[PDB]
Amino acid sequence: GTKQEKTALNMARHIRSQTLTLLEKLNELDADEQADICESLHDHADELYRSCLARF
Amino acid sequence: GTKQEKTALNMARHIRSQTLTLLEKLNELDADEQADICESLHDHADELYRSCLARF
Repeated sequence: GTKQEKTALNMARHIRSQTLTLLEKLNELDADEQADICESLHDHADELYRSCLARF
Repeated sequence: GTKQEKTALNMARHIRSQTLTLLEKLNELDADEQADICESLHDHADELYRSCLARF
C-alpha cells in the first residue's frame, strides 16, 4: 500500500498548514488583497487534503 | 523593510512549488479527481505568489 500514496497525504497535509500560517502572517501584515487570496488557497488545500484522506 | 514581508514572499514561493510537485505525484498516482483539485490549488498559489511579488 504505496508509499507514494502516504507521501501525498503528507504533502497535502502540510500545504493545508502552510497556507494557514501564511494566511495568518498576511493578516499580521495587513496585506489584505493577498490575505483574501490565501484564504481561498487554504480552503482548496483542505478540500484537496480531505480528498486524499478519503481515496487513501 | 520588513523581514515579515520577505518570509511571506518565501512561503508563498514554496507553496507554489509543493503544489506542482504534489500535482505531479498525483498524476503518477492516477489519483485524478485529486489531480484536478491540485491543479486549481497550484494555479491560485501562483496567483498569490505573484500578488506578493508585486506589493512587495
